[PDB]
Formats: sequence, structure tokens, C-alpha cells
Amino acid sequence: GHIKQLLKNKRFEVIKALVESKKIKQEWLEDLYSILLKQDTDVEITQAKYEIIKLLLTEKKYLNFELLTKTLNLDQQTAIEIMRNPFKEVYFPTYNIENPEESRLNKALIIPLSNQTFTLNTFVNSQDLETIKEATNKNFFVIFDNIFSGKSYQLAVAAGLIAKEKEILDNVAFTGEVSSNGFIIPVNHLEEKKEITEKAKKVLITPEDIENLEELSFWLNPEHLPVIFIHINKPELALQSLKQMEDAIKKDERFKYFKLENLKKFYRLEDQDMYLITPSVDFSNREELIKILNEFREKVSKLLTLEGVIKDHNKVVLNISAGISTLALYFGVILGNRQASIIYHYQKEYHKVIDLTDNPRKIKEKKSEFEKISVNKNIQDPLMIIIYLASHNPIEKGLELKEKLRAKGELIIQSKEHQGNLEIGDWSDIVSEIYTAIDDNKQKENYMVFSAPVAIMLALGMALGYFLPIKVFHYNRDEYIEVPIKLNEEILRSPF
RNA sequence: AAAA
Repeated sequence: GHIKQLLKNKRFEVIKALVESKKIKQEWLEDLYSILLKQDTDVEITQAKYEIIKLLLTEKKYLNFELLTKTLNLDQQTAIEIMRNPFKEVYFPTYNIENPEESRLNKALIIPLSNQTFTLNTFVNSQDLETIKEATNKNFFVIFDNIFSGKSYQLAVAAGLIAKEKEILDNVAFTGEVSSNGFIIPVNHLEEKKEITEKAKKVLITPEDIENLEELSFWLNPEHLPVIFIHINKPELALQSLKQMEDAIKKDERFKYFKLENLKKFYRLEDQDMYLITPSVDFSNREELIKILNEFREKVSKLLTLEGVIKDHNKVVLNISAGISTLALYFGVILGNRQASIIYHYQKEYHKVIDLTDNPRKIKEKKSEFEKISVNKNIQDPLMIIIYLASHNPIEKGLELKEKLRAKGELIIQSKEHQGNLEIGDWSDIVSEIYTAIDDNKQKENYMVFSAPVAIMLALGMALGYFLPIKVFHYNRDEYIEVPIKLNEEILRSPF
């Protein structure tokens, strides 16, 4: 045989390149499988083993059950799982203090198994693989594309077994040892390993980022992946408010393992992907408001879909807050109430006020008797809608504007008892009652002014949608100015 | 009514 001749001359590098090319005859398979049993005495044999295994799994016409059983001595159950279970490739860097040029970002191919843990590399300690099996409760097969020392690959291998999809592992690497119960053990040469991983255009995850396998599974096998979007008015409060959002997120039991830096590292997110700064907004400028709304749509789209890593849109949880009540109303109209999101109200810190993860349309459910708001109405066309939930009373100027616009109707919504000091809590009942009064009394043409918390207007935007003919008037410090964007325009259609 |  051709490979038999190459094997007799120990030309493993020629065999590797011949395997990297997809030009292999079936008669060469018996000698190819036998190379997997050789001792890893030099890196050329180990790298030849890796390419052989990678070819059998990517080109399954070379994946033979008879050769798996007679050559590798695998039982029929392990041989099937090697044939049918998908493999995961995870990166991990190694630094040789004795030979700095021998350092490299290595790869590990992992296949989950049922009742057997083994490797094809002779330099690997079997007890170190048993520790991974005990920590993850998963048997596995692993092979490496390089010869190295130490146990710094254990976190990477555990990542390949816990992660459900490969995309989360395509742009990240790991380093660290794993204990028998899942706790991450520190390793050496973190700074050197980081320069190796970044030189390969990847991000390194060290024990300084992940402490146990439960925290690791929060990112690699997430149940509710929390992301952040905050709108603010001052740039100097950007980074500080991102950490305050992370603080309020960590208060939730479902997101106790959330870390801002880990979200940025695992999903290739930067600080600006999670905020929108508008220092001075001219609410009379239609085009200027359009850029802000477009930038909102682009950032939210990037957060809900990420870089294609997330496949189930229900897993993303958008922790959102805004800084301008008029701007938040339009943000909510575009956001809609089909995406799982949590709205936070900021006073001193971020306060969770509306949780749409269990019932997203709870801010839209009408009630027969109003418990949180008081309604004083005279329904005629056109209708002037006034919302009074904050400290400043807009009724006087709202009714002045009603007669300036020749509006014949009025719908005055204000807090039932107490005013400007809404108790911090589930604000979804207030929003549902405000939506009820608006939806039950809406006319052919409507105008709306509001003095309410920004989180209230944000939620109200999601409840209303873009179907209602409402003209919004923004209070420019002392006078109402018409927003040149009607609340039913086609540019406000929710794409989510 | 510009994180009320």
C-alpha cells in the first residue's frame, strides 16, 4: 500500500498532508486507523492522529465500523456514538517556560460518550480525564492536535462537553484545571497565554473569569441569556450605569451568575453595543429623531440575535432602561411586547419594575375596575390624552394645548392615590390600566402629553404599538412642541 | 414631562 510504504519510512508529515486533502482511497483506511494506536513520541504523529480523526468525522465515507471495532477495540455502543455523535473543537493555549517558541494555541476534539472515557494520545494522564468526567457527569473521547504538559486543558474540554452549540466555542479559548466537583483551578502564565490566544484573533477565558462549571454552563448552555440596553443622557455615566445594570441583574436568582465582562467576552460585545447616548435631542427635528430611532433598532437587533450564536430567540432576555420619557415611548413602540424583556426604573440604582418574561402582554391586559389610576374623560373627536404620574402637573398646559389644536375631547389619566412617588414594584398594573383607558377611548384622531416615569412610557409604547393615530407633543422645558413622527407611521413598525 |  501507498500509506503502508509511507508508514514504513515514518513519513507522518506526508500522511498528514495527504489526509488534510480529501483524496483518500478506501484501501488506505486500514493503515490509517492503525496510526491512531501509535505512541505519541513526536508531535508529527500526534498531529497526524488529529487530522485522521477530523477526516473520519467530517468525511463519514471513511468512517468504518469494522475498522473501529477490530483496530480500536471499541465496543459496539462506543463505536456507534463515535460514528453518530457530533464533535466539538475547543481551543486552549499552552506556554512552555523552557522553550518560549514552542508555545501554541492547541485544539481538542471532543465527542460525548455513554459509559467510557478514553483518549488516543499516550502522553495524556487517564486520571486527569476522569476528573473531567466526574465534574461534568459525562463520559467523553478527546484527542489533541499537539503535545504539551500540564492540566490546563481541563476547562477547555469541560467547555466542549457542556456547550450545546459549537458557535459559542468558535471565537473563544479556555485555560485552567477542573476539580472533581466542578470548581475551576488556577493555572500559570495567564498573561503569556492571553497574548497567544489574541494572536489567533480569539479571546481567552481564565479561572479569573469562571469559578465553577455551574457558572460556565450559564453561558455555554443558557436558559435565559441576559443582555443590557440602557439609554442615557450623559456620556460620563455610560460605564458606571452598565455596572449598575449588571448589579440589578445579579439580584435576580435566574441571573446570579451574570457578569458584564463574561457577556462581552463570550458574545464579542463592546460597551457601545449596550447603550445609546443622546445628550441634547431636538424633538422638532424629524431627521435627527430618525437617526436615534435607527441606532436604537440596530443595537437592539444586534442584542436580540447577537452574531448568530443564539438560535432560540426566547433565550435572550433584554434588560432595558431609558432616560427620556418621550424618546422611550417611541422605543417601546419599536420594541413591541413579543420579546422577553425586563424594564428597569433608575432612582439611585436600577429597580426592576416590569418583568415580561412570564407574560409579555401583561402590560396590555384590560381590567374592568381601575385600581391604580383615576380617569376623568369627555370623549369627543379629536381627543386629547393627558397622563399625570410624575411631580409636574401637565393638566393645565395639556388643556391649553387641547383648545389650541381645536380638540373637542379630553382623557385625563392620573395616579389614584399619591402622586409623583409611585411605590417601587410591579408597575405592569399601572401600564395595563393606562393602556385600557387609551384603547377603550381612542378616537379617529388623538393627541398625547405625559408626565410619567421613563420606564412607564417605555412599557406603554410596547403596549400601544404603531396602530393608534396619536400625535405626541414633547414638553420643551416650558412649551409643548409637536413631535414630527406620528405614533402610527410605518417607520415605527416593530421588526421583533 | 431629560432615567418622575
